[PDB]
Amino acid sequence: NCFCIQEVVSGLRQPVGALHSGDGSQRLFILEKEGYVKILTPEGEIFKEPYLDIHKLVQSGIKDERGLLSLAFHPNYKKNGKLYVSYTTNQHDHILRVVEYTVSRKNPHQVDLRTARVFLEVAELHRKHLGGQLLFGPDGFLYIILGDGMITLDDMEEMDGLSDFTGSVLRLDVDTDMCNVPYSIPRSNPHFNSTNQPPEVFAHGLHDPGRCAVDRHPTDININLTILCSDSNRSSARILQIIKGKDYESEPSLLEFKPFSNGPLVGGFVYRGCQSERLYGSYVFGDRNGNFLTLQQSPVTKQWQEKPLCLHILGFGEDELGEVYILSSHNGKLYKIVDPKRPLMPEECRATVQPAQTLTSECSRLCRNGYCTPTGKCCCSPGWEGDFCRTAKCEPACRHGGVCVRPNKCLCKKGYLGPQC
Amino acid sequence: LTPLAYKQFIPNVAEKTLGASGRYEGKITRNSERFKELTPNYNPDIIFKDADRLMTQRCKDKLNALAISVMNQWPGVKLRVTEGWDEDGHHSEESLHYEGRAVDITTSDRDRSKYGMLARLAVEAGFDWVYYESKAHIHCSVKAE
Ligand code: NA
Ligand code: NA
Ligand code: NA
Ligand code: NA
Ligand SMILES: [Zn+2]
Repeated sequence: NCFCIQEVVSGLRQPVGALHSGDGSQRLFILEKEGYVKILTPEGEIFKEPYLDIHKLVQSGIKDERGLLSLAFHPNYKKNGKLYVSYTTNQHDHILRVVEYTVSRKNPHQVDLRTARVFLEVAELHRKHLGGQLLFGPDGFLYIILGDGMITLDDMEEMDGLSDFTGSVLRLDVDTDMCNVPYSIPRSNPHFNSTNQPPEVFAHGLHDPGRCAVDRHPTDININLTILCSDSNRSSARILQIIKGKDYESEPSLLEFKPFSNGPLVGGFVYRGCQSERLYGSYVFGDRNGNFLTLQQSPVTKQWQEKPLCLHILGFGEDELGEVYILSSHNGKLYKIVDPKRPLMPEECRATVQPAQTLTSECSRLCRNGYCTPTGKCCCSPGWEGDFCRTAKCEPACRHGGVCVRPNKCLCKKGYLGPQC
Repeated sequence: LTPLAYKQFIPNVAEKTLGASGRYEGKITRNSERFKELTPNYNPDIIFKDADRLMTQRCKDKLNALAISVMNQWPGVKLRVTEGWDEDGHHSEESLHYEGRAVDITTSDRDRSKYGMLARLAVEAGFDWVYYESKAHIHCSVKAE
Protein backbone atom coordinates (compact mmCIF):
# COMPACT_ATOMS: atom_id res chain seq x y z
CA ASN A 1 0.00 0.00 0.00
CA CYS A 2 2.42 2.66 1.23
CA PHE A 3 5.89 3.57 -0.05
CA CYS A 4 9.08 4.20 1.92
CA ILE A 5 12.24 6.26 1.41
CA GLN A 6 15.87 5.74 2.39
CA GLU A 7 18.44 8.53 2.66
CA VAL A 8 21.53 8.29 0.47
CA VAL A 9 23.59 11.46 0.82
CA SER A 10 23.47 14.70 2.82
CA GLY A 11 25.45 17.94 2.94
CA LEU A 12 24.41 18.58 -0.65
CA ARG A 13 24.58 22.14 -1.96
CA GLN A 14 21.15 23.22 -3.25
CA PRO A 15 20.29 20.19 -5.43
CA VAL A 16 17.83 20.56 -8.31
CA GLY A 17 17.83 17.19 -10.07
CA ALA A 18 19.75 14.00 -10.83
CA LEU A 19 20.13 11.59 -13.75
CA HIS A 20 22.32 8.95 -15.40
CA SER A 21 24.15 8.67 -18.73
CA GLY A 22 23.40 5.11 -19.82
CA ASP A 23 26.93 3.74 -20.09
CA GLY A 24 26.92 0.92 -17.54
CA SER A 25 28.92 2.91 -14.98
CA GLN A 26 25.73 3.32 -12.93
CA ARG A 27 26.96 6.76 -11.87
CA LEU A 28 24.30 9.18 -10.65
CA PHE A 29 25.00 12.76 -11.70
CA ILE A 30 23.60 15.33 -9.28
CA LEU A 31 22.88 18.86 -10.49
CA GLU A 32 23.42 21.69 -8.01
CA LYS A 33 21.67 25.06 -8.25
CA GLU A 34 24.87 27.14 -8.23
CA GLY A 35 26.58 25.41 -11.15
CA TYR A 36 28.07 22.12 -10.00
CA VAL A 37 27.52 18.53 -11.11
CA LYS A 38 28.59 15.92 -8.56
CA ILE A 39 28.92 12.17 -9.12
CA LEU A 40 27.48 9.44 -6.92
CA THR A 41 28.99 5.95 -7.16
CA PRO A 42 26.64 2.94 -7.39
CA GLU A 43 27.90 2.30 -3.86
CA GLY A 44 26.79 5.62 -2.38
CA GLU A 45 29.85 7.85 -2.08
CA ILE A 46 30.34 11.33 -3.55
CA PHE A 47 33.48 12.02 -5.59
CA LYS A 48 35.91 14.67 -4.38
CA GLU A 49 36.36 16.35 -7.76
CA PRO A 50 33.15 17.63 -9.42
CA TYR A 51 32.17 16.15 -12.78
CA LEU A 52 31.32 19.66 -13.96
CA ASP A 53 32.08 23.04 -12.40
CA ILE A 54 30.84 26.27 -13.97
CA HIS A 55 29.59 28.20 -10.94
CA LYS A 56 31.42 31.25 -12.33
CA LEU A 57 29.51 31.25 -15.62
CA VAL A 58 26.12 30.57 -14.05
CA GLN A 59 24.38 33.37 -12.15
CA SER A 60 21.94 31.75 -9.72
CA GLY A 61 19.76 33.05 -6.90
CA ILE A 62 17.47 31.97 -4.06
CA LYS A 63 13.73 32.56 -3.65
CA ASP A 64 14.00 32.76 -8.49
CA GLU A 65 14.68 29.93 -10.94
CA ARG A 66 18.12 31.11 -12.08
CA GLY A 67 21.07 28.72 -12.03
CA LEU A 68 21.88 25.29 -13.43
CA LEU A 69 18.61 24.24 -15.06
CA SER A 70 19.04 20.86 -16.76
CA LEU A 71 21.56 18.42 -18.25
CA ALA A 72 21.20 15.63 -20.81
CA PHE A 73 23.73 12.98 -21.83
CA HIS A 74 23.91 11.98 -25.49
CA PRO A 75 22.34 8.57 -26.22
CA ASN A 76 25.82 7.48 -27.31
CA TYR A 77 27.79 9.19 -24.53
CA LYS A 78 29.52 5.83 -24.10
CA LYS A 79 31.24 6.48 -27.42
CA ASN A 80 31.28 10.24 -28.05
CA GLY A 81 31.18 11.45 -24.44
CA LYS A 82 28.84 14.24 -25.50
CA LEU A 83 26.55 15.94 -22.99
CA TYR A 84 24.26 18.98 -23.06
CA VAL A 85 23.54 21.48 -20.29
CA SER A 86 21.17 24.42 -19.86
CA TYR A 87 21.72 27.27 -17.40
CA THR A 88 21.19 30.99 -16.83
CA THR A 89 24.00 33.52 -17.17
CA ASN A 90 24.42 37.27 -17.69
CA GLN A 91 26.67 40.32 -17.89
CA HIS A 92 17.65 42.08 -20.01
CA ASP A 93 17.90 40.23 -16.70
CA HIS A 94 19.93 37.28 -18.00
CA ILE A 95 20.46 34.61 -20.65
CA LEU A 96 19.23 31.02 -20.79
CA ARG A 97 22.09 29.19 -22.49
CA VAL A 98 22.15 25.70 -24.00
CA VAL A 99 25.63 24.31 -24.66
CA GLU A 100 27.31 21.05 -25.63
CA TYR A 101 30.28 19.79 -23.64
CA THR A 102 32.62 16.81 -23.93
CA VAL A 103 34.10 14.76 -21.10
CA SER A 104 37.88 14.82 -20.76
CA ARG A 105 39.48 12.17 -22.96
CA LYS A 106 41.87 11.84 -20.03
CA ASN A 107 39.40 11.61 -17.15
CA PRO A 108 35.90 10.10 -17.58
CA HIS A 109 34.80 11.70 -14.30
CA GLN A 110 35.30 15.32 -15.38
CA VAL A 111 34.40 17.38 -18.45
CA ASP A 112 36.87 19.39 -20.55
CA LEU A 113 35.59 22.95 -20.16
CA ARG A 114 37.34 23.97 -23.39
CA THR A 115 34.96 21.74 -25.35
CA ALA A 116 32.11 24.20 -24.74
CA ARG A 117 29.92 24.70 -27.80
CA VAL A 118 26.90 27.02 -27.52
CA PHE A 119 23.67 26.03 -29.27
CA LEU A 120 21.14 28.53 -27.94
CA GLU A 121 21.17 31.82 -26.03
CA VAL A 122 17.66 32.80 -24.97
CA ALA A 123 17.00 36.33 -23.73
CA GLU A 124 15.15 36.57 -20.41
CA LEU A 125 13.48 39.65 -18.91
CA HIS A 126 12.45 38.08 -15.60
CA ARG A 127 13.43 35.18 -13.35
CA LYS A 128 10.25 33.08 -13.49
CA HIS A 129 8.75 30.70 -16.05
CA LEU A 130 12.23 29.89 -17.36
CA GLY A 131 12.01 26.14 -17.88
CA GLY A 132 14.96 24.74 -19.79
CA GLN A 133 14.51 20.99 -19.41
CA LEU A 134 16.72 19.02 -21.79
CA LEU A 135 15.99 15.48 -22.97
CA PHE A 136 16.38 13.03 -25.86
CA GLY A 137 13.70 10.97 -27.58
CA PRO A 138 13.69 7.47 -29.10
CA ASP A 139 14.12 9.36 -32.38
CA GLY A 140 17.48 10.63 -31.15
CA PHE A 141 16.66 14.33 -31.38
CA LEU A 142 17.20 16.78 -28.52
CA TYR A 143 14.12 18.32 -26.90
CA ILE A 144 14.12 21.61 -25.00
CA ILE A 145 11.12 22.66 -22.92
CA LEU A 146 11.03 26.42 -22.33
CA GLY A 147 8.58 28.39 -20.21
CA ASP A 148 7.09 31.65 -21.47
CA GLY A 149 9.43 33.61 -19.21
CA MET A 150 6.47 35.92 -18.61
CA ILE A 151 7.37 37.68 -21.86
CA THR A 152 4.08 39.32 -22.83
CA LEU A 153 3.23 39.98 -26.47
CA ASP A 154 3.70 43.71 -25.93
CA ASP A 155 7.23 42.91 -24.77
CA MET A 156 8.09 40.92 -27.90
CA GLU A 157 6.36 43.57 -30.01
CA GLU A 158 8.45 46.58 -28.96
CA MET A 159 11.76 45.02 -27.90
CA ASP A 160 14.68 43.80 -30.00
CA GLY A 161 16.76 40.66 -29.53
CA LEU A 162 14.09 38.63 -27.74
CA SER A 163 14.20 34.83 -27.84
CA ASP A 164 11.13 34.00 -29.94
CA PHE A 165 11.79 30.49 -28.60
CA THR A 166 10.19 30.93 -25.18
CA GLY A 167 7.00 29.11 -24.18
CA SER A 168 7.59 26.29 -26.66
CA VAL A 169 9.28 22.93 -27.24
CA LEU A 170 12.31 22.74 -29.53
CA ARG A 171 13.55 19.89 -31.73
CA LEU A 172 17.23 19.73 -32.67
CA ASP A 173 19.18 17.09 -34.56
CA VAL A 174 22.56 17.14 -32.82
CA ASP A 175 23.81 14.19 -34.88
CA THR A 176 25.09 16.11 -37.89
CA ASP A 177 28.02 15.82 -40.27
CA MET A 178 27.68 19.54 -40.97
CA CYS A 179 30.25 22.03 -39.70
CA ASN A 180 28.96 25.50 -40.61
CA VAL A 181 26.29 25.02 -37.94
CA PRO A 182 26.11 23.81 -34.30
CA TYR A 183 23.20 21.54 -35.20
CA SER A 184 20.72 20.61 -37.94
CA ILE A 185 16.93 20.47 -38.13
CA PRO A 186 14.96 17.21 -38.54
CA ARG A 187 12.95 16.80 -41.75
CA SER A 188 10.26 15.50 -39.42
CA ASN A 189 10.01 19.01 -37.99
CA PRO A 190 6.97 21.14 -38.95
CA HIS A 191 8.91 24.31 -39.81
CA PHE A 192 11.71 22.43 -41.57
CA ASN A 193 12.81 24.18 -44.76
CA SER A 194 10.62 27.14 -43.80
CA THR A 195 11.04 30.79 -44.76
CA ASN A 196 8.67 32.40 -42.24
CA GLN A 197 9.14 30.37 -39.05
CA PRO A 198 11.95 29.12 -36.76
CA PRO A 199 12.87 25.55 -37.83
CA GLU A 200 13.85 24.84 -34.21
CA VAL A 201 10.30 25.23 -32.88
CA PHE A 202 8.39 21.95 -32.64
CA ALA A 203 5.34 23.13 -30.69
CA HIS A 204 4.17 25.86 -28.30
CA GLY A 205 1.65 26.49 -25.53
CA LEU A 206 3.81 26.45 -22.40
CA HIS A 207 4.12 28.94 -19.54
CA ASP A 208 5.51 27.77 -16.20
CA PRO A 209 6.24 24.02 -16.50
CA GLY A 210 7.74 22.03 -13.62
CA ARG A 211 9.56 18.81 -14.40
CA CYS A 212 7.70 17.13 -17.25
CA ALA A 213 7.18 13.38 -17.01
CA VAL A 214 8.60 11.62 -20.06
CA ASP A 215 6.80 8.39 -20.91
CA ARG A 216 9.08 6.67 -23.42
CA HIS A 217 6.78 3.66 -23.72
CA PRO A 218 3.30 5.09 -24.38
CA THR A 219 0.53 2.50 -24.01
CA ASP A 220 -0.40 3.42 -27.58
CA ILE A 221 0.83 1.85 -30.82
CA ASN A 222 1.14 5.00 -32.93
CA ILE A 223 2.38 7.28 -30.15
CA ASN A 224 6.04 6.41 -29.61
CA LEU A 225 6.70 9.12 -27.02
CA THR A 226 4.65 11.36 -24.74
CA ILE A 227 5.58 14.29 -22.50
CA LEU A 228 3.32 15.42 -19.65
CA CYS A 229 3.83 18.82 -18.02
CA SER A 230 2.28 20.69 -15.09
CA ASP A 231 1.69 24.44 -15.41
CA SER A 232 0.77 26.93 -12.69
CA ASN A 233 0.79 30.32 -14.43
CA ARG A 234 -4.89 29.33 -13.03
CA SER A 235 -3.31 25.87 -13.11
CA SER A 236 -3.51 22.79 -15.35
CA ALA A 237 -1.55 20.10 -17.16
CA ARG A 238 -0.62 19.74 -20.83
CA ILE A 239 0.90 16.82 -22.74
CA LEU A 240 2.63 16.44 -26.12
CA GLN A 241 2.47 13.17 -28.06
CA ILE A 242 4.93 12.13 -30.77
CA ILE A 243 5.17 9.51 -33.53
CA LYS A 244 8.54 8.21 -34.73
CA GLY A 245 7.63 7.62 -38.37
CA LYS A 246 5.87 10.91 -39.05
CA ASP A 247 6.91 13.91 -41.14
CA TYR A 248 5.24 16.94 -39.57
CA GLU A 249 3.78 19.54 -41.91
CA SER A 250 2.03 21.37 -39.08
CA GLU A 251 2.45 22.12 -35.38
CA PRO A 252 1.60 19.32 -32.94
CA SER A 253 -1.10 20.62 -30.60
CA LEU A 254 -0.61 20.50 -26.83
CA LEU A 255 -3.42 18.69 -25.01
CA GLU A 256 -4.64 20.90 -22.16
CA PHE A 257 -6.67 18.87 -19.68
CA LYS A 258 -6.93 18.99 -15.89
CA PRO A 259 -6.06 15.73 -14.09
CA PHE A 260 -4.74 17.17 -10.83
CA SER A 261 -7.00 18.76 -8.23
CA ASN A 262 -6.03 22.03 -6.54
CA GLY A 263 -2.61 22.65 -4.99
CA PRO A 264 0.72 23.49 -6.68
CA LEU A 265 3.14 20.82 -7.93
CA VAL A 266 6.92 20.52 -8.23
CA GLY A 267 7.09 17.98 -11.04
CA GLY A 268 6.52 14.41 -12.13
CA PHE A 269 7.91 11.29 -13.79
CA VAL A 270 7.03 7.88 -15.21
CA TYR A 271 8.37 4.91 -13.26
CA ARG A 272 10.47 2.64 -15.46
CA GLY A 273 12.19 0.92 -12.55
CA CYS A 274 12.47 -2.77 -11.72
CA GLN A 275 12.21 -2.49 -7.92
CA SER A 276 8.44 -1.96 -7.91
CA GLU A 277 6.02 -3.97 -10.06
CA ARG A 278 2.88 -2.12 -8.98
CA LEU A 279 4.31 1.36 -9.53
CA TYR A 280 5.55 0.37 -12.98
CA GLY A 281 4.11 2.47 -15.80
CA SER A 282 2.45 4.89 -13.39
CA TYR A 283 2.87 8.65 -13.64
CA VAL A 284 3.99 10.17 -10.34
CA PHE A 285 3.68 13.81 -9.31
CA GLY A 286 4.42 15.50 -6.00
CA ASP A 287 4.57 18.94 -4.40
CA ARG A 288 7.09 20.82 -2.24
CA ASN A 289 5.67 19.20 0.91
CA GLY A 290 6.19 15.55 -0.02
CA ASN A 291 2.58 15.00 -1.06
CA PHE A 292 2.53 12.58 -3.99
CA LEU A 293 -0.03 11.04 -6.35
CA THR A 294 -0.22 8.67 -9.31
CA LEU A 295 -1.75 9.24 -12.75
CA GLN A 296 -3.04 6.73 -15.27
CA GLN A 297 -4.90 6.92 -18.57
CA SER A 298 -6.70 4.10 -20.39
CA PRO A 299 -6.35 2.40 -23.80
CA VAL A 300 -10.07 2.93 -24.31
CA THR A 301 -11.96 6.10 -23.33
CA LYS A 302 -8.53 7.60 -22.64
CA GLN A 303 -9.69 9.05 -19.33
CA TRP A 304 -7.32 9.91 -16.49
CA GLN A 305 -7.68 8.60 -12.93
CA GLU A 306 -5.81 10.01 -9.93
CA LYS A 307 -4.80 7.92 -6.92
CA PRO A 308 -2.94 9.36 -3.90
CA LEU A 309 0.51 7.86 -3.31
CA CYS A 310 1.31 6.93 0.29
CA LEU A 311 4.77 7.66 1.69
CA HIS A 312 11.04 20.75 1.21
CA ILE A 313 11.28 18.91 -2.12
CA LEU A 314 13.53 20.48 -4.76
CA GLY A 315 13.58 17.86 -7.51
CA PHE A 316 13.71 14.22 -8.59
CA GLY A 317 16.26 11.80 -10.02
CA GLU A 318 16.46 8.52 -11.93
CA ASP A 319 19.35 6.04 -11.91
CA GLU A 320 20.24 3.74 -14.82
CA LEU A 321 18.00 1.00 -13.40
CA GLY A 322 15.03 3.35 -13.45
CA GLU A 323 14.73 3.82 -9.69
CA VAL A 324 13.47 7.28 -8.80
CA TYR A 325 15.00 9.68 -6.27
CA ILE A 326 13.93 12.67 -4.18
CA LEU A 327 15.96 15.82 -3.58
CA SER A 328 15.07 18.00 -0.60
CA SER A 329 16.36 20.97 1.39
CA HIS A 330 24.95 22.91 3.02
CA ASN A 331 21.47 21.64 3.87
CA GLY A 332 20.39 19.34 1.05
CA LYS A 333 19.95 15.59 0.69
CA LEU A 334 19.03 12.75 -1.64
CA TYR A 335 16.48 10.02 -0.94
CA LYS A 336 15.42 6.87 -2.78
CA ILE A 337 11.91 5.50 -3.30
CA VAL A 338 11.46 1.83 -2.41
CA ASP A 339 8.49 -0.54 -2.54
CA PRO A 340 8.38 -2.48 0.77
CA LYS A 341 6.40 -5.22 -0.99
CA ARG A 342 9.58 -6.31 -2.77
CA PRO A 343 13.30 -6.55 -1.82
CA LEU A 344 15.48 -3.45 -2.19
CA MET A 345 17.30 -5.19 -5.05
CA PRO A 346 15.42 -8.22 -6.47
CA GLU A 347 17.42 -11.06 -8.06
CA GLU A 348 16.28 -9.86 -11.49
CA CYS A 349 17.20 -6.21 -10.96
CA ARG A 350 20.82 -7.19 -10.36
CA ALA A 351 23.30 -5.67 -12.81
CA THR A 352 27.06 -5.81 -13.28
CA VAL A 353 28.67 -2.38 -13.02
CA GLN A 354 30.86 -1.55 -16.02
CA PRO A 355 33.08 1.35 -14.87
CA ALA A 356 33.20 4.46 -17.05
CA GLN A 357 36.24 4.30 -19.33
CA THR A 358 38.21 6.77 -21.46
CA LEU A 359 36.92 7.85 -24.87
CA THR A 360 38.44 5.54 -27.48
CA SER A 361 36.40 6.76 -30.44
CA GLU A 362 38.12 7.41 -33.77
CA CYS A 363 37.43 11.14 -33.67
CA SER A 364 38.53 11.67 -30.06
CA ARG A 365 41.71 9.81 -31.05
CA LEU A 366 43.09 11.56 -34.13
CA CYS A 367 41.12 14.80 -34.49
CA ARG A 368 43.15 17.99 -34.12
CA ASN A 369 42.64 21.58 -35.26
CA GLY A 370 38.89 21.11 -34.93
CA TYR A 371 36.08 19.45 -33.00
CA CYS A 372 34.16 16.17 -33.15
CA THR A 373 30.47 16.18 -33.99
CA PRO A 374 28.31 13.66 -32.09
CA THR A 375 28.57 11.60 -35.30
CA GLY A 376 32.37 11.52 -35.33
CA LYS A 377 33.08 14.13 -38.00
CA CYS A 378 36.07 16.38 -37.32
CA CYS A 379 35.03 19.93 -38.23
CA CYS A 380 38.22 21.83 -39.06
CA SER A 381 38.93 25.28 -37.65
CA PRO A 382 39.71 28.06 -40.15
CA GLY A 383 42.98 27.49 -42.01
CA TRP A 384 42.57 23.71 -42.01
CA GLU A 385 41.08 20.96 -44.16
CA GLY A 386 41.29 17.23 -44.80
CA ASP A 387 39.66 14.36 -42.93
CA PHE A 388 41.18 15.20 -39.55
CA CYS A 389 42.26 18.79 -40.18
CA ARG A 390 45.98 18.20 -40.72
CA THR A 391 46.14 19.53 -44.28
CA ALA A 392 47.16 23.18 -43.96
CA LYS A 393 45.21 25.63 -46.12
CA CYS A 394 46.90 28.81 -47.35
CA GLU A 395 45.56 32.27 -48.19
CA PRO A 396 45.55 32.69 -51.04
CA ALA A 397 45.42 28.93 -51.66
CA CYS A 398 48.39 27.24 -53.33
CA ARG A 399 48.22 26.79 -57.10
CA HIS A 400 50.00 24.62 -59.67
CA GLY A 401 50.14 21.53 -57.47
CA GLY A 402 51.17 23.77 -54.60
CA VAL A 403 51.11 22.40 -51.06
CA CYS A 404 50.58 24.70 -48.08
CA VAL A 405 52.76 24.09 -45.02
CA ARG A 406 53.70 27.21 -43.06
CA PRO A 407 51.31 30.13 -42.40
CA ASN A 408 50.32 31.00 -45.99
CA LYS A 409 53.58 29.57 -47.36
CA CYS A 410 52.75 27.70 -50.56
CA LEU A 411 55.25 25.18 -51.90
CA CYS A 412 55.78 24.92 -55.65
CA LYS A 413 57.48 21.83 -57.07
CA LYS A 414 60.22 21.94 -59.71
CA GLY A 415 59.52 24.41 -62.51
CA TYR A 416 57.41 26.84 -60.49
CA LEU A 417 58.14 29.83 -58.27
CA GLY A 418 56.27 32.55 -56.39
CA PRO A 419 54.08 33.08 -53.29
CA GLN A 420 51.29 30.95 -54.76
CA CYS A 421 53.30 29.19 -57.47
CA LEU B 1 7.92 41.97 -55.05
CA THR B 2 9.28 39.04 -53.05
CA PRO B 3 9.01 39.14 -49.23
CA LEU B 4 11.94 38.99 -46.81
CA ALA B 5 12.74 35.66 -45.15
CA TYR B 6 12.52 35.20 -41.38
CA LYS B 7 15.59 36.60 -39.61
CA GLN B 8 16.80 38.06 -42.91
CA PHE B 9 18.16 41.59 -43.21
CA ILE B 10 19.00 43.98 -46.05
CA PRO B 11 21.61 44.95 -46.77
CA ASN B 12 23.23 41.63 -45.86
CA VAL B 13 25.72 43.31 -43.52
CA ALA B 14 26.02 44.61 -39.96
CA GLU B 15 23.55 47.43 -39.28
CA LYS B 16 26.17 49.90 -38.05
CA THR B 17 28.41 49.66 -41.12
CA LEU B 18 28.70 52.53 -43.61
CA GLY B 19 26.82 50.41 -46.14
CA ALA B 20 23.79 50.31 -43.85
CA SER B 21 22.88 52.84 -41.16
CA GLY B 22 26.47 53.72 -40.31
CA ARG B 23 28.24 54.00 -36.95
CA TYR B 24 26.59 54.94 -33.65
CA GLU B 25 27.63 58.31 -32.22
CA GLY B 26 25.84 58.28 -28.87
CA LYS B 27 22.57 58.06 -26.94
CA ILE B 28 20.20 60.99 -27.44
CA THR B 29 18.58 62.34 -24.28
CA ARG B 30 16.78 65.61 -23.56
CA ASN B 31 19.57 67.49 -21.79
CA SER B 32 21.75 66.54 -24.76
CA GLU B 33 21.99 69.30 -27.37
CA ARG B 34 21.54 66.76 -30.17
CA PHE B 35 17.93 66.28 -29.06
CA LYS B 36 16.86 69.03 -31.47
CA GLU B 37 17.24 66.75 -34.49
CA LEU B 38 14.31 64.73 -33.17
CA THR B 39 10.84 65.97 -34.15
CA PRO B 40 7.30 64.51 -33.91
CA ASN B 41 5.77 62.67 -36.87
CA TYR B 42 2.07 63.53 -37.11
CA ASN B 43 1.29 61.34 -40.11
CA PRO B 44 -2.42 60.40 -39.89
CA ASP B 45 -1.65 57.29 -41.95
CA ILE B 46 0.51 55.78 -39.20
CA ILE B 47 -0.49 54.07 -35.95
CA PHE B 48 1.63 54.89 -32.90
CA LYS B 49 1.16 52.42 -30.04
CA ASP B 50 2.61 54.59 -27.26
CA ALA B 51 7.01 60.89 -27.16
CA ASP B 52 6.98 57.92 -29.54
CA ARG B 53 6.66 60.19 -32.58
CA LEU B 54 10.04 61.89 -32.18
CA MET B 55 12.53 60.87 -34.88
CA THR B 56 15.15 62.12 -37.35
CA GLN B 57 14.20 63.61 -40.72
CA ARG B 58 15.64 60.84 -42.90
CA CYS B 59 13.60 58.50 -40.70
CA LYS B 60 10.48 60.65 -41.07
CA ASP B 61 10.87 60.60 -44.85
CA LYS B 62 11.52 56.87 -45.24
CA LEU B 63 8.71 56.17 -42.78
CA ASN B 64 6.22 58.51 -44.46
CA ALA B 65 7.09 57.01 -47.84
CA LEU B 66 6.36 53.60 -46.33
CA ALA B 67 3.06 54.65 -44.77
CA ILE B 68 1.71 55.13 -48.29
CA SER B 69 3.20 51.91 -49.64
CA VAL B 70 1.26 49.95 -47.01
CA MET B 71 -2.28 51.16 -47.67
CA ASN B 72 -1.28 51.04 -51.34
CA GLN B 73 -0.43 47.37 -50.82
CA TRP B 74 -3.35 46.17 -48.70
CA PRO B 75 -7.05 47.17 -48.54
CA GLY B 76 -7.64 49.58 -45.65
CA VAL B 77 -4.48 48.43 -43.87
CA LYS B 78 -2.21 51.04 -42.31
CA LEU B 79 1.40 51.12 -41.11
CA ARG B 80 1.83 50.62 -37.37
CA VAL B 81 4.81 51.73 -35.27
CA THR B 82 5.39 49.83 -32.03
CA GLU B 83 8.69 51.43 -31.03
CA GLY B 84 10.76 54.41 -32.16
CA TRP B 85 12.92 56.65 -30.01
CA ASP B 86 13.74 55.39 -26.52
CA GLU B 87 13.88 58.20 -23.96
CA ASP B 88 15.57 55.86 -21.46
CA GLY B 89 16.46 52.19 -21.02
CA HIS B 90 14.43 49.36 -22.58
CA HIS B 91 17.29 48.78 -25.04
CA SER B 92 20.89 47.57 -25.10
CA GLU B 93 23.55 50.24 -25.56
CA GLU B 94 24.33 51.52 -29.05
CA SER B 95 20.80 50.75 -30.22
CA LEU B 96 19.74 53.13 -32.99
CA HIS B 97 16.47 53.51 -31.10
CA TYR B 98 18.53 55.73 -28.80
CA GLU B 99 19.17 58.06 -31.73
CA GLY B 100 15.66 58.07 -33.17
CA ARG B 101 17.08 56.44 -36.28
CA ALA B 102 15.32 53.10 -35.75
CA VAL B 103 11.70 51.90 -35.74
CA ASP B 104 9.86 48.66 -35.03
CA ILE B 105 6.82 48.21 -37.27
CA THR B 106 3.87 45.89 -37.86
CA THR B 107 0.60 46.00 -39.80
CA SER B 108 -2.60 47.31 -38.21
CA ASP B 109 -4.28 43.90 -38.31
CA ARG B 110 -1.23 42.29 -36.67
CA ASP B 111 -1.19 39.73 -39.48
CA ARG B 112 2.22 38.14 -38.92
CA SER B 113 2.04 36.68 -42.44
CA LYS B 114 2.19 40.14 -44.04
CA TYR B 115 5.33 41.01 -42.06
CA GLY B 116 7.56 39.33 -44.65
CA MET B 117 6.28 41.55 -47.46
CA LEU B 118 6.14 44.53 -45.10
CA ALA B 119 9.91 44.34 -44.63
CA ARG B 120 10.39 44.24 -48.40
CA LEU B 121 8.22 47.34 -48.75
CA ALA B 122 10.42 49.04 -46.15
CA VAL B 123 13.48 48.07 -48.19
CA GLU B 124 12.07 49.65 -51.34
CA ALA B 125 10.87 52.58 -49.24
CA GLY B 126 14.54 53.49 -48.91
CA PHE B 127 15.31 52.30 -45.39
CA ASP B 128 19.07 52.01 -44.92
CA TRP B 129 18.62 48.71 -43.09
CA VAL B 130 15.60 46.42 -42.68
CA TYR B 131 15.62 43.26 -40.57
CA TYR B 132 13.01 40.56 -39.98
CA GLU B 133 13.84 40.70 -36.27
CA SER B 134 11.09 38.30 -35.17
CA LYS B 135 7.55 37.03 -35.69
CA ALA B 136 6.23 39.97 -33.70
CA HIS B 137 7.81 42.94 -35.50
CA ILE B 138 10.22 44.27 -38.13
CA HIS B 139 13.16 46.57 -37.36
CA CYS B 140 14.11 49.41 -39.71
CA SER B 141 16.74 52.15 -39.42
CA VAL B 142 18.37 55.03 -41.31
CA LYS B 143 21.55 57.12 -41.24
CA ALA B 144 22.10 60.47 -39.53
CA GLU B 145 23.51 63.92 -40.32
NA1 NA C 1 27.58 33.12 -9.04
NA1 NA D 1 17.23 15.63 -17.85
NA1 NA E 1 8.51 18.46 -42.19
NA1 NA F 1 5.21 2.70 -28.17
ZN1 LIG G 1 14.17 47.87 -33.34
